[PDB]
Amino acid sequence: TVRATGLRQGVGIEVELNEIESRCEEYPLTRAFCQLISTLVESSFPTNLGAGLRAPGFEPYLQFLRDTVFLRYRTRAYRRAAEKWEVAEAVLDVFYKLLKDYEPQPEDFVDQ
Amino acid sequence: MFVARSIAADHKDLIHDVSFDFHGRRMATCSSDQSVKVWDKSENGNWHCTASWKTHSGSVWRVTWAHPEFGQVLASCSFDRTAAVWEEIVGESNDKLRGQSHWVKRTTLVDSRTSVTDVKFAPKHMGLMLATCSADGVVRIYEAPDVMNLSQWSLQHEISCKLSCSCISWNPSSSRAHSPMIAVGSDDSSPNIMGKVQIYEYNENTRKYAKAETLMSVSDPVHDIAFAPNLGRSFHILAVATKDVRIFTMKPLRKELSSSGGVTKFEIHTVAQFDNHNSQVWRVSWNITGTVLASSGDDGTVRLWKANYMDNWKCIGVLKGD
Repeated sequence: TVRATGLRQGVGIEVELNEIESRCEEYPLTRAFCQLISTLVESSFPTNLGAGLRAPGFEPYLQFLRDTVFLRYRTRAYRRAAEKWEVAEAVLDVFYKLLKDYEPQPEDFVDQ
Repeated sequence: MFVARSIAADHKDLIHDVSFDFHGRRMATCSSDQSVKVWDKSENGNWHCTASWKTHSGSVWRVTWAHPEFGQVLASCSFDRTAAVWEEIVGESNDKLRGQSHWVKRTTLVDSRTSVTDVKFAPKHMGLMLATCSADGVVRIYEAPDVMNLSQWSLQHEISCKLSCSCISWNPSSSRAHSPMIAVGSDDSSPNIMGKVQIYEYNENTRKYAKAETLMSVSDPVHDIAFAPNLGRSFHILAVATKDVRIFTMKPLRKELSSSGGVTKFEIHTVAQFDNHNSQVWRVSWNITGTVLASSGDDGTVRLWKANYMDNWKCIGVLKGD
């Protein structure tokens, strides 16, 4: 969630997805991470998430799920043809939950 | 024809303030002689000194009554940097001590670093709260958590005005649509400081008073300020005593739902400015309905001001002491 200017080799789930799971053609870690996020969003949504380390909010997780998982799911190789759809279901469940409980407030339209 | 009545106050020095009780049957006076006196109105309409005591180690600047729901409570503030709270013990002191003894000092508030220039109880619907302002440029708000134990007062809020504070006024509005508000005046003589009246609003989200407004048109030293009682108006009225009498209306602008923690913005209008004292104005006080303003000044007069049905304010009476 914190990008320091100078490390070109990221450690974490985004590299494991792109280097390990993509070579195995199986995505169990990415689905289990989407399931963790889906359960955490349903039980507690923290407004001050990342306060003091970065700008507060959920945006880095949303960018990973949107740009790295969802927008790329079709371009990936899959050993099991069914797992293509298991990955799509797992990310779309998170997006549905995030939009279900969201109501537009006047504060959302002001840059804090 | 207003009849002036002299009361032999028997103060040994200048009287700085006079405060009536909620029923207008008692008055408290405070002086440079370091004393507070209480006076009771008899059935014949005469005033009698029923208590007199030394309260402070310096000039007593203001005296205020609490609302009678909290019992018979007085607060005084002083040049000695303190505010003191006093309770009247209504009981059978055996018929030999009718002179001085039924007022008990319950606490002394000592957090102020310089002269405590004004002291005001909050509106009763906020509980037993006491605001003090000091020339150190801080307003302090205390609360008595137990009305049966007036010895304990907790400092709830500290408001930095960044100007020497001279006077305070609670907004008396019981409307739940209005957050609690305090106006603070400054006697700072510096001509470079514009905005000597500051309005603070209690922000529930932050649990702090935040500066809502500054009356930039008030550049002259402020000697007294008073919010008018709000009997069903959708706007507030503030009187300001300075080189002239000023009356401001403050209409809350509807919170656009987009500022998730802002202070209320006000549409502020000067509805009256009266130079008829031709001198500094020292005190301003509203009638119980918030429709008539009284002012006093160096001209040795008390003036009465009232709006007509077209919101045009006029002087409706002048009282002069003989």
